[PDB]
Amino acid sequence: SMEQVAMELRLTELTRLLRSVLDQLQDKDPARIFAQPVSLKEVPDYLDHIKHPMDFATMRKRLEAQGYKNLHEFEEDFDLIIDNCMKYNARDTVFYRAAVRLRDQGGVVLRQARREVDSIG
Repeated sequence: SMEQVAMELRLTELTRLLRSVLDQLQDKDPARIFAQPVSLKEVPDYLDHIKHPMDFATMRKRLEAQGYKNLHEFEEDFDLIIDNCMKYNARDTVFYRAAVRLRDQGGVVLRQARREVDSIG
């Protein structure tokens, strides 16, 4: 149908905007701490601690399959990155501190993303 096409064009354009958001958030991680999945070879107990692991490569795979329907879904995954790290790692660690800085800096990007998503529809 023509409606299915219009809906698909909307999803494609959301995917475009989320790709730019993802790039901007990942620039706030210049140490690449959050770039890839926590290795279960190197942290064999990880899944005993963290039930829903997340990282920027995993988000990018979902995004490119157009697997984010709305901004809320994308934000859920970004918050997982931060929240997983802040539980597994202690406050005095470079990991925890990276997550705090990513959260604080990402907030700004996500605030305007939400306005754009609502604005463009």
